[PDB]
Amino acid sequence: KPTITKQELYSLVAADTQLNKALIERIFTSQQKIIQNALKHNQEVIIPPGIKFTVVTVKAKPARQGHNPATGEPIQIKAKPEHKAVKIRALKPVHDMLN
Amino acid sequence: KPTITKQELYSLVAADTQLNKALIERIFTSQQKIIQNALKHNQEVIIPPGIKFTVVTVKAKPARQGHNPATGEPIQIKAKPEHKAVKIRALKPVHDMLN
Amino acid sequence: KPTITKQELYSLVAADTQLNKALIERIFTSQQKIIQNALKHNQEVIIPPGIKFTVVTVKAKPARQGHNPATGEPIQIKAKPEHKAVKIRALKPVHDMLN
Amino acid sequence: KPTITKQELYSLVAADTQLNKALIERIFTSQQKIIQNALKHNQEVIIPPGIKFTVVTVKAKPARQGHNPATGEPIQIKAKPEHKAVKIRALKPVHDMLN
Repeated sequence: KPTITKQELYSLVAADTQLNKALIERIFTSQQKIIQNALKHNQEVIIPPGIKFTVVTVKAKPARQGHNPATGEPIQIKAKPEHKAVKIRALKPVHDMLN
Repeated sequence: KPTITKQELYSLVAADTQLNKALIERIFTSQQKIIQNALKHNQEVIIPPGIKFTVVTVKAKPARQGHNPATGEPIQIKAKPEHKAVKIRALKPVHDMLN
Repeated sequence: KPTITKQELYSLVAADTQLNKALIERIFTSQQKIIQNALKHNQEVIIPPGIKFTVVTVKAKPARQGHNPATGEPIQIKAKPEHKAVKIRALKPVHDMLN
Repeated sequence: KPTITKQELYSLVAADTQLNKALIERIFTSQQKIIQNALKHNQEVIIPPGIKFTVVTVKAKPARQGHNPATGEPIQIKAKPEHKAVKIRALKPVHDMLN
């Protein structure tokens, strides 16, 4: 099929490695806790197959007022305060996967 | 009754003051030019029945995408350049006309 | 297909409601922030179609030592400290969906 | 040389002390029974070359699933009942035999 789902990936890894799928799932899944905990402390993380997680600051977006052009009625956008966001970047092994 | 236009206001003031409409208009035009000249010289002006004219500097604001809140229609709110604006404010004699 | 993915669900809702898929995605996705923020403060959350999120305490599991029965070599399990966990429960509308 | 068995120890002590092996065994058996009786009366005992015998109460521990860490094989670690146990501890004269 065009898309390998996470569950399909766990079965493929299980077959390739001759390991129980539950163990494979546990392993790839244990990464989430490490990554989320690290990013909450502004600690970056590199995971296989070569992806870097960082935290970036998103600048605040002020509130705006406008109008529906067809009806004339006012519309509003609330201010969006500055906040942290997760960024991921492919490292060289992923960038070069097609070679 | 329909909205009182500027032309109807001239006629109603002429009738109340026993002056010709043409004279009333000349007097309001004089007032208009005197307000405009004050604002252009960064000077504030208060007119009866209680309205304050000021000039303010408006900071730039970026474009943001809004929506018709009833329908989900996307509505662009264009960016707003930094600029000088005429601002009017109702003073208490105007605010209280309905009491 | 046997499984409707999240993305497939967004397209189905978009067609049914005659709304842009990006808007549908934004709506169903905005729930995550509300739920995660609430649960981190031990605030429970009920979301459509009728699912209740709560926080439960998992009791600590002590460290254990054992042995591989075939080789005799020691194996160890680290202690797992008591922690909070997310619980979800179906409410009556979901429980009754097949009726 | 091979591990010194209890039987070889008797022979080596007999030779070192110029006593018959049968007498040496009777003496070690007396010591065994005296240690056992002390422990059964909740009494601690120290023997040369420096080993302390105590009785402890061991709290119950639940079953937990382990793994062969090299292969991923699941290995059950059975629950452990609350019980009384004989515990031996090497005192410094034993710990230091290699210095």
